[PDB]
Amino acid sequence: DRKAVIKNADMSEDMQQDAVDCATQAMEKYNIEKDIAAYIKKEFDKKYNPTWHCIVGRNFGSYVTHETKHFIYFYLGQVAILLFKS
Amino acid sequence: QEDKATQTL
Repeated sequence: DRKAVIKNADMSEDMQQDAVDCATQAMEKYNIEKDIAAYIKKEFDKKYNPTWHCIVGRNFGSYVTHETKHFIYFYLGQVAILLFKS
Repeated sequence: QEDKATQTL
């Protein structure tokens, strides 16, 4: 169903794949961007320690400051997902 | 800590 494309990453392979699997699970459960984002954020806090932030949407730009090795920006279908730690 | 820009197309 949904094409996964990593646009920009400062993040290990395993964590990248986890971010995609996590977003895929979120999208199976939830349709609202904010709820998808909450699920990913909370899972990443739980597995990789706080504090994570997550943005999900079709139309946004951003300028954020992340901890090294804790950043990914990717598409699942037409939905863009920004996940990072600061 | 590093700075990153993203933009949907």
